[PDB]
Amino acid sequence: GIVEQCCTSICSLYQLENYCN
Amino acid sequence: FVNQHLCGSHLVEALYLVCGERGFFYTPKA
Repeated sequence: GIVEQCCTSICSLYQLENYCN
Repeated sequence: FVNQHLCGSHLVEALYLVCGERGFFYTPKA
């Protein structure tokens, strides 16, 4: 999930946008 | 502000700034 991709590991704009509506 | 470890309120803040008027969904348990 998002915590695994952005918190535990380094985040990226590509991944963050996957969570926008 | 996006390319680092973002947790808790710090992650929520990033989603807020990036998504803008589109909004977003935050799911810690996924």
